[PDB]
Amino acid sequence: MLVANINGGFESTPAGVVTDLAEGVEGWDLNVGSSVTNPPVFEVLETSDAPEGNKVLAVTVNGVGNNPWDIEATAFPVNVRPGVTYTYTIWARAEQDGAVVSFTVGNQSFQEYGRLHEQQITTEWQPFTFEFTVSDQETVIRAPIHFGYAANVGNTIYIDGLAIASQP
Repeated sequence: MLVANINGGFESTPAGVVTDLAEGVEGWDLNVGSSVTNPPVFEVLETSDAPEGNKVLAVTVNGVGNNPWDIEATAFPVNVRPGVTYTYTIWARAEQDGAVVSFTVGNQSFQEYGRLHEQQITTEWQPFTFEFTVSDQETVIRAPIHFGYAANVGNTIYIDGLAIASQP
């Protein structure tokens, strides 16, 4: 069953620590700015507890910066349709409860459609979703997930489930 978001949950990604977030997970790309004063850990893990499939991105956040955008993991590429409405669902889970993460969507024009960031996360997988439709005419989009906050510090954040598809 194809879909808009590809490997948005590291499902088609083989476990193994990442060496280049930009060219690590095809469904998920990461990017750190000078704000990241501390080096975060980007690595994929395979667990049966995974929310979607059995692969996720286990990150070890432990040191925020002077900006609310130190570690950022976006998902892409995604495929949508002009006029049709798509769905957005994702699952977050950190080794320790009390972790915050941000999951938003937007195309290359920065045009964001859905928006759900600034939320606490338990030590398990939380199913968060919503509905939206191509605002303008972007056949491809990507949900930029934010990371690098004190509420997510001293805790490993595992992300998996970022998928974009409509319902029958």
